[PDB]
Amino acid sequence: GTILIDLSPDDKEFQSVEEEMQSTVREHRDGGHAGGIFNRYNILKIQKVCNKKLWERYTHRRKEVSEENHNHANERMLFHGSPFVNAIIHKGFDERHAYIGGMFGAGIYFAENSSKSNQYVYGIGGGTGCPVHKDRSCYICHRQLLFCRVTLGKSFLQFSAMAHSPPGHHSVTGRPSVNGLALAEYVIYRGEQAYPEYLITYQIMRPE
Ligand SMILES: CC(C)(C)c1ccc([C@@H]2NC(=O)c3cccnc3N2)cc1
Ligand SMILES: [Zn+2]
Repeated sequence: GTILIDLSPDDKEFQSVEEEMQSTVREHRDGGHAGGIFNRYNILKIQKVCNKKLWERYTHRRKEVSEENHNHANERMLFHGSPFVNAIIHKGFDERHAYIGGMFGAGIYFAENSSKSNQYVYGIGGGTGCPVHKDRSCYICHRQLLFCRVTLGKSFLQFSAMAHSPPGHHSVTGRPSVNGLALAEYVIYRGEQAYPEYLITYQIMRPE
């Protein structure tokens, strides 16, 4: 039941999603090992993901969380990178999209930094890079990220350098405690707490 609607580059909605993508690029401590070496992207396409059933699943859960947290869903727009983006947009987030080995336990991980999500497009640690050239820094191959609506509710704050959320909480917030330039990362433990709103197709750009 999923349809994808192309946004025009002239549309303010395209432009605001592109700006969030581009402006949340940062340098990574691996020197580009996982995600490649780049300062910006070539955005090729932004599509709106429309699925009524998946949307209703999201809003149902959002209301449950809101009602447990003084009518505050604590909703964010966050990036998600995965080899399984095409499964996610069709069937929704579920336990198969969780990172069993992540720093904050087995949940589904989201990032404020688009470049953090870019590290996971080809798998954990960038896997073996693009399927065509086996290059984690491929400048040719088309990559895809999701820009998602995420319900955090009451989030457990972890300071730092599928399971259940901590008792009394709906998510975990991974606050950076060393790298002063990194933005937060977030983990949810219920697939119904995220909706994949935008599918972004892009390339990383080789620095000049
Ligand atoms: C390949 C699997 C399912 C194991 C996977 C997929 C995505 C991610 C995940 N993607 C993110 O965008 C992300 C954002 C912030 C921190 N960690 C992330 N990993 C982890 C693991
Ligand atoms: Zn490639």
